Amino acid sequence: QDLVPTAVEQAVPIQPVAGAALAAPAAGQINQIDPWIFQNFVQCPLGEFSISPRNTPGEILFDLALGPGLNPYLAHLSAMYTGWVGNMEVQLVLAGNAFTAGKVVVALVPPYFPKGSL
Amino acid sequence: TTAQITCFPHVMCDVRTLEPIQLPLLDVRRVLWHATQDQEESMRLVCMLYTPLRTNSPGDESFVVSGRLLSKPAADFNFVYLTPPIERTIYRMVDLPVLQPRLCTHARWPAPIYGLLVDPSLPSNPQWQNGRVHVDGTLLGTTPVSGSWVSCFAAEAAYEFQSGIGEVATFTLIEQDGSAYVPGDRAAPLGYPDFSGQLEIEVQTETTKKGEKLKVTTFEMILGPTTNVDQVPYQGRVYASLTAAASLDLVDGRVRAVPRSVYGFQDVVP
Amino acid sequence: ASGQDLVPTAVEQAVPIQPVAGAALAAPAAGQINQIDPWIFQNFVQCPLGEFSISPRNTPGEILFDLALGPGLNPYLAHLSAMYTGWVGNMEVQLVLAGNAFTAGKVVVALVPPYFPKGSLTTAQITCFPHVMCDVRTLEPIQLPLLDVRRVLWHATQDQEESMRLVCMLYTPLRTNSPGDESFVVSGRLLSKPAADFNFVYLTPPIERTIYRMVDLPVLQPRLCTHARWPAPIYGLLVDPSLPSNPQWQNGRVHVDGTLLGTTPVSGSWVSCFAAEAAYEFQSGIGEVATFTLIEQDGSAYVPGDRAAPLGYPDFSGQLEIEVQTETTKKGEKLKVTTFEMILGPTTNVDQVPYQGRVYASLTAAASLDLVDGRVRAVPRSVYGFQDVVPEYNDGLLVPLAPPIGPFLPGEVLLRFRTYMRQIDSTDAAAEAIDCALPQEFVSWFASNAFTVQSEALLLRYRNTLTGQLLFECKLYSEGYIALSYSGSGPLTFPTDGFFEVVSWVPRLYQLASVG
Amino acid sequence: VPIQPVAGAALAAPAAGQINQIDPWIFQNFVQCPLGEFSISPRNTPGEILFDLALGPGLNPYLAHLSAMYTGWVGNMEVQLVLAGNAFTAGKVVVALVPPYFPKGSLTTAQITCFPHVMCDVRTLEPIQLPLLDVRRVLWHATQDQEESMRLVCMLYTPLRTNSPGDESFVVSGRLLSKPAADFNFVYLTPPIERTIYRMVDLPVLQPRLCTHARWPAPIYGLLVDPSLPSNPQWQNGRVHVDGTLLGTTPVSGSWVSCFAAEAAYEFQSGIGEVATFTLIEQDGSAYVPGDRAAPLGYPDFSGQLEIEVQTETTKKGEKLKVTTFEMILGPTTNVDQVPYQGRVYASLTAAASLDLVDGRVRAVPRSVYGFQDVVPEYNDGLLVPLAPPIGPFLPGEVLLRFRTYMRQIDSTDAAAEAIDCALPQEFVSWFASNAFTVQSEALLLRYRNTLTGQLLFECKLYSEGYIALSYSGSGPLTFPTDGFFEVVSWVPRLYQLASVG
Repeated sequence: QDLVPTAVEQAVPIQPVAGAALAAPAAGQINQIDPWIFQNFVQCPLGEFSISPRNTPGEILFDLALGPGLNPYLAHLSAMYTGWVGNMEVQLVLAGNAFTAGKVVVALVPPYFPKGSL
Repeated sequence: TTAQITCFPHVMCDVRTLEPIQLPLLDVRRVLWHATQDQEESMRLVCMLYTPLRTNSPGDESFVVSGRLLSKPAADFNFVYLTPPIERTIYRMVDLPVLQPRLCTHARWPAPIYGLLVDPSLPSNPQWQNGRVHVDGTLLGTTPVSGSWVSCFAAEAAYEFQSGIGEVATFTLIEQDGSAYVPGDRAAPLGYPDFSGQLEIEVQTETTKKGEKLKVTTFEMILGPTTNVDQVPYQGRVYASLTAAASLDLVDGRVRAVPRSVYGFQDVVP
Repeated sequence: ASGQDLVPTAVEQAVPIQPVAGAALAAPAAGQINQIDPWIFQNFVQCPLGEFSISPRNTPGEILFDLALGPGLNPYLAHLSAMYTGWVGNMEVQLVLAGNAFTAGKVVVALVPPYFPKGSLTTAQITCFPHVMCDVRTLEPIQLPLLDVRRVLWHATQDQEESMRLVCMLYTPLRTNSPGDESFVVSGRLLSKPAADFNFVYLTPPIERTIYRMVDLPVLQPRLCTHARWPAPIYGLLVDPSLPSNPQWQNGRVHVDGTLLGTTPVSGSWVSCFAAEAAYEFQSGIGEVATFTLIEQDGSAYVPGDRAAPLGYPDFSGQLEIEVQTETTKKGEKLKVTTFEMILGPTTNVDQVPYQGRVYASLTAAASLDLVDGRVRAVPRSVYGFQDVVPEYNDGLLVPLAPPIGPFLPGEVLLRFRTYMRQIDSTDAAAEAIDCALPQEFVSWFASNAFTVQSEALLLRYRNTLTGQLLFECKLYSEGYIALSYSGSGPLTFPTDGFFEVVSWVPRLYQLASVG
Repeated sequence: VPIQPVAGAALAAPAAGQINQIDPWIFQNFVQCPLGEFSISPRNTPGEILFDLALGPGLNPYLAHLSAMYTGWVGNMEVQLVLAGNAFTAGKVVVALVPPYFPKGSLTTAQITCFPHVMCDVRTLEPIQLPLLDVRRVLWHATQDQEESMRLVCMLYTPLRTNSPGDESFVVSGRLLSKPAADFNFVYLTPPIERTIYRMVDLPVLQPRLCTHARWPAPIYGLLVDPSLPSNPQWQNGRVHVDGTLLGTTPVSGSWVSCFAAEAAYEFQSGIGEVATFTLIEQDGSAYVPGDRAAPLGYPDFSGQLEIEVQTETTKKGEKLKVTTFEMILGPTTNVDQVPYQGRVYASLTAAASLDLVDGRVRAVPRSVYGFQDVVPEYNDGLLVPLAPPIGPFLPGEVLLRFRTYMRQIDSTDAAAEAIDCALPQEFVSWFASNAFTVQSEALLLRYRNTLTGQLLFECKLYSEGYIALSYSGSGPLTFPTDGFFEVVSWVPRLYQLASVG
């Protein structure tokens, strides 16, 4: 048998993408930045969404970019440091108060995709 | 039934639950592989409401519980030949055309659509003949695939009487640039109308006794539920009359019957 | 060495370009692993483009095909590229050149780089690019690479490639040595496979609106279609070179990109009809008239910007009787249908312009009846003095029109879909014979799907679906008309039982087989 | 060709009972398939079906013959494609290898070369070897059921561009030659099967002058063809398929034709009188439910004034045996309400004194007409009716040959004014509806072969809608001597060019 467990721990597997190895020979500085920034989920400068029963059934709530304006420490470091590589992790906190019955799909869409309507 | 659903490999899912569940769907089949073009049967999922769900605070009328299905090919799925990608397949897409209901053809009468509508003031199970399809290549009823055949019928006219009680035609009802009509299981030709009442049809004719003119004769036709005499379009000989005082002759080879008006609209079967 | 050969059996001229190392670059970029299939490889398969027919009537500075490197070079990769974003490219492309030992001629391929202008590729630009010249007579399939030389890690599969191209130019034009009047138009079908290095980078959901998807025509019948110029079934598709084959007819034409040029609606009931706010003012002993301000046949109004008429105006000069609801004749014998004559015509008497609206209908009747104004809607009937020309829209002044059915090859006539509209004749005539370029079921198909056109023309097989086998082939140009190759005289009609299939996009300069 | 198989007989050898060898001599001949004979003319636009040949034992005569005593088969076939073209004729052609369960709706040129195909050429010298290995879905195919197997679809590609001489367009005629490989072997041996799906249609050795007509009860006197007569008639007697499914009013009997059985009624005599009402049933003791037959079986299908005999159980002045004239208007003249579709025909009795007749079950054989026309009779009041379709589309150089008989009639204007026409007479209708063959193609070649000399009089193709065509270019009548037994050759395809008739 295999016992095929249902209700598994949900995860998103893909790949590690760069390692800052593609952008290594053509950057000059490859600046490491402050290993304690990497260990705090900090509320991103755009953030702040709200779902509502009167909204629609199929709308886009928000559309986050990938960039140093997803972290106020990276937004403050990005005043200098004219380029950037690397990956992030986003944590979506909800306030549903245990009574609202919905479901919201959060999906990382690749670049150079038609921006019209999902 | 209620007991027989549990004798299978199954998962009972609470409706109030959080982060969702997992089912394997492994093909317990008798053949080697499965053709993706036919309709042979596979490892199916019957998903059955086991205990009835209730509600208290949305307990005024009801509360629908939406649910989605999301499936992945768990590590053993293969395709067992390679083929040109054809368009007309089984599992393609059922995309609808990107057009409004305005700038669109009506399917019951050759005139543009002037509105979507919802009418819960009548028994809403009508028996219409043209303008109803499946999501398939089949055309149940008298429906054309073209917007110009609807409420129209091609004919071999035969004009008889010399305008004493009017002049009476006989149409014989071929398919509109098709073939012989050969009455089968369609109830009418491919564009014959399914409403009722005195339908007025404008007819291209070949009126030449002495050569001065060529007309469109434009005469009426009884089509309702209770007709006067001999209204049979299933085998196909319809009689249409012109109120004429003096009738010169009509060369009668082949006409196409298009409408202009009704006198008394009953939205029942003809 | 398979057949008996007076022809060059082998071409291998060692195209001088360094082999690009794709797909080891964009593997750290994308966050996925994506093999394609090991059987989409090692299978040469015809691209949906580039089917090139070299002719003796071609100058040697003329291009046969210009293939941009992409997944639109197989049915497989153009099918998979509906899912993905991005790809990293290599191809092996085989030209299949044909023609007997009695032909001649060369043709240069050219791997022209991405950042080169898409203007003049003259005859003298063969030494500059990594090129292989190829004899037309050759027997083997000509294999040659098609690699990318790019500045990015992967090319996004929407309009973001700007990638490397194969340009073929006939370098010496096709003189034959046969002592006969035989058409040696060398028909070549090239065909490409992906290499052991092509892959896609990231996986997005299929949307079906994708560029370089398989174009298709609706499979109904050609006699099951509504005519896109008069509301009638198509009573015969035909060709006739005696008619003027550069016509200026407005309704019924559509770019297969999906744009409705002209006065063309998307429906078989919206075409050649009126809707207008009526006005019944004048009354004398010359009949009674109807001045009605035209609208867009719906709740909208007609503000004339560029459509030259409301969508669905009769673009043929005649004396057609519209019939209309006429809106409640006041007292007694209330018959609410009325046939108004209309001399639409070229600049007939006074102010019958449809470009601003307010065309003048009229009918001769002694009984001065009163008619309530309002949004009337008029269908046509029984044209008189029919002339298949453009009626003068802006009362003789110029008007922004659709361009005519344009550049034909000099042995090509357009397929015309032919019905027989109603008429009034003083003589005992017949067969008034209206003819459009497309039916309404192609116009409302192409306006709905909104395909992406790679090349200009696209071949159409025509197959009658009983005792079949290919009545004719024809390339539909991307302005809304089917052109055959009928270099004869007189109207040749085809049976209206044939599905219009599709083959591939070809250039403007494809040689079709002569029919007859 | 990219397929890469491993096994095709050892898979099904466990659940087979017994697998059976054939012999090592059938695996060594290339014997040609029944319907894969193509011809690439230069006036063929590319992208047309040359042949679509399945797998199966119906690709050799030997496998089709031996497969009637087994219960099924596995294994791989092999194909030698040969082409009759020397040099100076360029133009490729692709043999695509389409799988089972692929739909046949359209196959354009960008679709052929997308299978594991072989792109061969007209100019090739050696013949073309090609495997046809069965991609199963099951263990073994059965041999008494037609089954979705691998098909070999050939199509031309960069078409034939060659130099043609005067009045002979250079067709490149190609053939397929099938041979089973070492993987092919049948499974469990079931001896008794008489009628099979792989049997060949045979067309018996009865003379066309010794056979009964299928439209009128007379022996066939002539066998002629007329381009002046309409080449597309709509007959309702003598219509049949090669499948055995009848079409229209056609009985499997030479005695039932142009006759009908009914319940009579003899009512009216009041000064002009002389009428009878026949309620139709069926000619072998059955009922009549109006479906698709348009009439009862064997009803006379022509327009005229048919006089019919009858059996009368007359009380006075004679026994229960006297026949009479019974004029009956079959024609378009609807004086009385003629309707065989509801099964009620009306017949004027006799120029008689008043009346002495008794109703009963009668059967009305015909004897004479007044004026023959080759149009359909009015089956229901002049209204339409579910008919057998007209005789289908010919190749434009072909017209249907027809089998003359001669009615006896009343004319008083000219002698032998009419003659009666049919295709496939009643000894072929009763042949096809009793054997009930399984068809492969839509057409079927014949050779008209006279007995005591063996001279090939004509070749002719027998379409599967049940009519024999003949390529006669001309506009005049011509006959043929009625002493040649028809004999088949092969299931030729639809667009086949049989030679000529001089």
